[PDB]
Amino acid sequence: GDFDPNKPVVISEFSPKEGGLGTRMLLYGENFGSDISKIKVTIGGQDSKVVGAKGKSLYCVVPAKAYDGDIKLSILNDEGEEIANTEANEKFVYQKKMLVTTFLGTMYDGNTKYDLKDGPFDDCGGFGGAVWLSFDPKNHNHLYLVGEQHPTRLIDFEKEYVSTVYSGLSKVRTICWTHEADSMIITNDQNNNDRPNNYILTRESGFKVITELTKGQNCNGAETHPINGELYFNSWNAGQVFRYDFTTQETTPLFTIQDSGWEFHIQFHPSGNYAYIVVVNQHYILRSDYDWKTKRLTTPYIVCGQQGAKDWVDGVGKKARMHAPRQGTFVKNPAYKGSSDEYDFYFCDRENHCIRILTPQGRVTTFAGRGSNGTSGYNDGDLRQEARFNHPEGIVYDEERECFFIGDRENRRIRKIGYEE
Amino acid sequence: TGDFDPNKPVVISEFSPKEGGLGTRMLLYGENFGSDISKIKVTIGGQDSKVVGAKGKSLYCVVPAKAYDGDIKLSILNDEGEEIANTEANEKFVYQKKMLVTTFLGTMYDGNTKYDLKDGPFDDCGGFGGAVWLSFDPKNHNHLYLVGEQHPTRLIDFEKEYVSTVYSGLSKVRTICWTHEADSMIITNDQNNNDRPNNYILTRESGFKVITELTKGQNCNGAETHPINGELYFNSWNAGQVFRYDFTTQETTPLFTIQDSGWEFHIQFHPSGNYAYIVVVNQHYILRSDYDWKTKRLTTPYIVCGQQGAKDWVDGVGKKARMHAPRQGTFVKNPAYKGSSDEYDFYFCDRENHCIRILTPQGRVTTFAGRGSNGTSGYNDGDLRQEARFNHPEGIVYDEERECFFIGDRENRRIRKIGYEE
Ligand SMILES: [Cl-]
Ligand SMILES: [Cl-]
Repeated sequence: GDFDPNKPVVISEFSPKEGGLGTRMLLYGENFGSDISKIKVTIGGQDSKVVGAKGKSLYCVVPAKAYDGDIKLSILNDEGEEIANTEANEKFVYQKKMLVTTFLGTMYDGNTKYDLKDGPFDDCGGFGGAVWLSFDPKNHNHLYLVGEQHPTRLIDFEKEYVSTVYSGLSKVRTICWTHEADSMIITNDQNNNDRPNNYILTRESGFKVITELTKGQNCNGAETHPINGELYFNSWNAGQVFRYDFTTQETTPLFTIQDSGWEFHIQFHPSGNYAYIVVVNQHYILRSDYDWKTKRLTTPYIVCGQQGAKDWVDGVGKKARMHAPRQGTFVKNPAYKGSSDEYDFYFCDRENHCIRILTPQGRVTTFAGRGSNGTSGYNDGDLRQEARFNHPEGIVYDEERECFFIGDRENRRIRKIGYEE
Repeated sequence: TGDFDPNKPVVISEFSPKEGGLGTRMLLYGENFGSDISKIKVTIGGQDSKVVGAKGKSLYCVVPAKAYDGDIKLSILNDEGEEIANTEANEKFVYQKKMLVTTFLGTMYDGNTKYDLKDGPFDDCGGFGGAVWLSFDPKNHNHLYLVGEQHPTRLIDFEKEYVSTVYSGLSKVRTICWTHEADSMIITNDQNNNDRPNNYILTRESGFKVITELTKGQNCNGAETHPINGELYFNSWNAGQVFRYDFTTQETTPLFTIQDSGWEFHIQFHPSGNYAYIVVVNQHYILRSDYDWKTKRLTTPYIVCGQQGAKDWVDGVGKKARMHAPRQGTFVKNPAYKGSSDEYDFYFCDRENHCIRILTPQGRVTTFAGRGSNGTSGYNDGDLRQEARFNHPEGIVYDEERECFFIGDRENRRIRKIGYEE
């Protein structure tokens, strides 16, 4: 069918009635012509690419942001001017999905270069490192990050500004908070047993006065109990767990995990009933139940992965495989409402370039990454089909903003995972 | 064999199922339980668990309410009920909480035949004459208002745990709605004189106690404001006419007729304000009226569910579903609809079916609660579908902060609650 300029253009029906981004829509009607270049379809105020035209029908692809679902069609001349227009009587029903996007940071010269600077959200350069992410418990607009040899920085959502908190520490691994949040605990990984492993930054000083809390070699992270407030940290040498009491300033060695050279961090469940022990250099996770009577973590047991087996394998418990797991985050799952454990554990699998999910029952799945048929890279979009990370390290779930923030190391950016906006 | 031996140990070897909740029939395996049910005491999560069978090497018990910890203890007793042997299971039972119907407020006396109409604390406020429409104060989530037809407009104050009377005297109060700024409460009166008021305004400045007439009109079955643009929509039963009132110009515009004469209905807007449900109380069906954002008006309605004039109790899609005297509804955010155009379900009272129904955005009607205990009307708390009963439920509100439903259960003179086990 050829377009007739002296005849009206009409939409009789469209299908499917429902869908979202990338849905292949079929539009029935009259006098569309068969030249794709002279047809303009707008869905929800957004341009929709026409992929087929047969005079009485046309195919188009539902674009991103087409939320209103209002369908407009125009027939154009060679110069792109509208010569006929029509509108559908019914609106298309748009279902939003989750996407990986770039929240903060940028690189320039075809993503080969980046600048280390303070500045607004739109002009703050690139992040040297974001290995651990933590919100201020007293201010949900303040998101802190540590970057190993790179500075400790602040992402302020209220002012839309990125600033430097503290510079100079050789290898900052974690951030945790005292029960009253009057202090920030910064953990430094260094080989001298007479030099500090844990530092404190006080709130009253604007986190400018730094204090040595404990001394110790090769500490890969520290974490406070969310109810009783005591600090747990390690030493890589024998893979020993230490308990520090803030009131008595006493350190107690607890158990050893397994063998020498055990690089791990401890992450408590929000109830404080247990912690996951994430062994970064041995590619497996353990669970350590909390003894409320002794106010101590107890002998842990393997929950998933296999000690020393680097791979990407989804499955239950010991059948699962990972490669360099980093920070995790406890996420409230509405499907678990009423159960003993209402949370899933989402974590960065750094050398698998993806985000994994560990359920309370020990099942490991992949949430995001490894899209576009590869592993490492820099790609936004569909969580499993398109999205790619390059050594994701830090991660935090934002319950108020209903999204994830990820420290994507080689891409020098803070990535976001949330529903399209 | 199968008899308890006082000189041998009592132990638990295993139990099944490993998971369940309230009323789960558990099977315990072990040694030396005996076969006398009266001398066996099982405790699950610190709560007494009734033993229903005992065969020496096995027993049956029922998981009680509040057994959340799942720790299992067993004791063998003597004739006087004292513990003579004690054991414990190595594993904890995994308890999954469920929703229950409970009585939140109000009471009746003399075998639920009489009730007192009085102001008082939550524990001693008598019974409710009526709670046909429930509405939270948008500026104070501790203040829950109710209207009761011929009975007074009352306040349920969660902060003070007190029930008070706000206004008395109106013949048939149907609905409550609020001005966009919530400086005023709109109270709708159903009366036959066209020269007498249908809509009253209660100022916040007076604690919602001083009244003023807003509009005049006969047989109005309810009014509702647009949640974004703030204009008022109300009806007239006579021709089933919808009217639009603009607060700034004080101009009433007749909009559209639903169908035929004697159409008793209320209008309830979706939280987005993109559409409203038109609930036809005396014709047992619901319509949807899309909002035209350009003209700032509701438009020509279309049937969403139920069959005009066909009274019944039938779960189903669209016109295959049946109801009998639907009353107030409440929009509840469903986490399963995250990202979709409509994220809410519509829960409503089906007065003469004595239950709570759910209308999904796709037009499916199901039953949420009521009609338990092999009956329809009654007064029973517990399991939503197996035990719970209502008697002419009318008002309903979902409390997002307290994560529960509050229901105006007319003949039971109580405010019922639907929430998870606590
Ligand atoms: Cl892929
Ligand atoms: Cl039943």
